[PDB]
Amino acid sequence: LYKKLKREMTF
Amino acid sequence: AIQRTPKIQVYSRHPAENGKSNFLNCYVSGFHPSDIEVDLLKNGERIEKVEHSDLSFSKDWSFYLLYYTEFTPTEKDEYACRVNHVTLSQPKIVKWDRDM
Amino acid sequence: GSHSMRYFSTSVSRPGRGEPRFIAVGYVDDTQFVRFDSDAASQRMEPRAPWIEQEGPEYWDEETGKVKAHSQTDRENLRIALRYYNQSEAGSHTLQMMFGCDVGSDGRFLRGYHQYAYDGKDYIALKEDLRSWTAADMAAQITKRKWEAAHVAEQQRAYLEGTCVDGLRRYLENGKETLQRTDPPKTHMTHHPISDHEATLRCWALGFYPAEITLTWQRDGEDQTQDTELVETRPAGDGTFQKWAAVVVPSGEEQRYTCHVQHEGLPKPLTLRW
Repeated sequence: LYKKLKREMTF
Repeated sequence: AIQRTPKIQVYSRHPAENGKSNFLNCYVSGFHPSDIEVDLLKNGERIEKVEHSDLSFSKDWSFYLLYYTEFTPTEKDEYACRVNHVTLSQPKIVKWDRDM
Repeated sequence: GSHSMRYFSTSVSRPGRGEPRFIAVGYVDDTQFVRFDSDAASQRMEPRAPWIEQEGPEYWDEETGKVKAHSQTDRENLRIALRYYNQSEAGSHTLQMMFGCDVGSDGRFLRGYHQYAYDGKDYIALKEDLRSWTAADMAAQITKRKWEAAHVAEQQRAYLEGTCVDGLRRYLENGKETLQRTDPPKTHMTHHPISDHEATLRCWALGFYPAEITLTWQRDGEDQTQDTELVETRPAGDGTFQKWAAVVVPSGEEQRYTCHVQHEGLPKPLTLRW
């Protein structure tokens, strides 16, 4: 079960 | 953009028995970058049906790939592994020993 | 005993050749279970393990949604970094990322990991306390300062403890056959002369799981690490592992040496003598 960051955070 | 010369190991899956169907593994590790070319040879001539494991790395961020093919060694047949990488002035060739 | 599940993401730019290439693989302990590839034609998360092929398609769908979400995250992560450090687009650069979790023999949470590395060196990574970030250079402070202010560390900790663990909990049931087994090494010595006054002693361990192991040479019970050769642990490719260490000895003093093997499948560790 993989990371789901909801809304994803780039640098 | 750090660089890491790969560690190459060539071996049978099971210890060899001439005329018994083993696998041949060439395992490279500890290298950087990740682009690496690897071939498996019979008497010096490349082997066509070769699959490889999936690209991964260790905790130190150094990559490891396992290249493998089924085979049946003879007393005659020489086998080896050819690896080229950005860190190698020429491709390095590793002859499979039944004792390694 | 203790158990682990990690996800490893390698992305690489190829400036002339289009988009960057993204490769990610699942592992429980030293057993691999799934894979995903930017360049594959499937464009789905494919199983690499027999016990994980049993999962429903709504499992596969949701997982391959989230990994695809990562892939573009890291592709833009690679653009941001070339910008941040001011390297030229002509160069090919690499971004590796790992996350995952550890559990005890009863299965409670132990440790958790979330970290990235740029060009083989650490860029950013989450602290053990799971409340802060370690940032090597002045680039990662910016991303730290982005992710601090954006409350990333809070959201991943909830994943790592809640989600990461519960899946590892089911996988280890699902794969009871393979995952929880432990295999003792088959071990023995081989003897390979070089000159008439010297010989090479190699101690072997074959067909063991997990891959964590300790090989040792000694003389008269005293420890020999000086003259010892020791190879990196090699996957046998059937799912087991292989390793050896070797020493050079004056012939004929050989039975004066002992090879010592320690592995978790061994009730008591061993001693080999010629």
